[PDB]
Amino acid sequence: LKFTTEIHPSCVTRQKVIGAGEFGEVYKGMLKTSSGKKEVPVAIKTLKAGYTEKQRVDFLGEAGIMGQFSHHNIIRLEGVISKYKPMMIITEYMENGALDKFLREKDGEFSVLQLVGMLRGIAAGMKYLANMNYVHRDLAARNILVNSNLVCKVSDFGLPIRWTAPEAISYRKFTSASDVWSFGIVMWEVMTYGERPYWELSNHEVMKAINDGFRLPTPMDCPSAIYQLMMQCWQQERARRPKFADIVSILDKLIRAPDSLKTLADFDPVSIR
Ligand SMILES: Cc1cccc(Cl)c1NC(=O)c1cnc(Nc2cccc(C(=O)NCC(C)(C)CN)c2)s1
Repeated sequence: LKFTTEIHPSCVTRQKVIGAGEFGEVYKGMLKTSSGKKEVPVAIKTLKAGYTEKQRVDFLGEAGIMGQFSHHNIIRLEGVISKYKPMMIITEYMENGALDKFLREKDGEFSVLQLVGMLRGIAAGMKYLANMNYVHRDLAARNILVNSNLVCKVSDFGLPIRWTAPEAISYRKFTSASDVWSFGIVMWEVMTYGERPYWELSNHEVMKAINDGFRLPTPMDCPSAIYQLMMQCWQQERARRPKFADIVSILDKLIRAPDSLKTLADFDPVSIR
């Protein structure tokens, strides 16, 4: 297993709170590295006093998982503070935060090519994860982070019906192929600027629609090839779904011949006459 750096508390400064929970908080801060020669912005997640053994195992387990990975589209672990309390996980700082929230605050502002490029990055991260024999099980735009350069990184590895493939819902059969289903939902989240999958439907109503063969309709301004790809991610029979390598390849081919993205899937209308 790859080595997780134990960071000395004197090397970490917390500057601003960016989120809080029952278990602890997430801060923006700075990390001194390379034995004082380098300083980088970081995110810092804490586990505050009173945490249980299960909470510790999950908390440091996520750091141990993250530390195994070295990929452009996976959040980088700087290290952990475990010898002192409160314990901390320290990652690179992603300036634009969670992808779903980011897109909802930037509705309509990106090009189709930019959105497809975000999906290519997420797909490359997922291909890496799956190849490393990791199943994410909770892939959703809320677990993707975005930096100032619009690079998207798979970010939350702690482990939600409407992102989950039918065989994972009904049989707990979580695999890379059920992650591919989830990726298809993420494609829809991105192309809609963070719409809620299935809108007002309840979890039971989503299960009803999907098992009857219903699938999410096309986003507005969505290339036909992109809608076709997310539909293939939602094949009921998992063996018929693309592998992440197929997804990355298809997205690459579309980006390299961008006029291919100008053929749009029909956005089915509300009658205004
Ligand atoms: C530290 C850590 C441990 C385990 C797992 C992970 Cl993924 C992390 N790292 C992080 O959670 C984060 C890394 N980068 C983050 N950036 C972030 C998250 C949420 C909000 C913002 C942010 O600054 N958003 C802009 C707004 C609009 C909220 C104004 N500040 C930025 S959060």
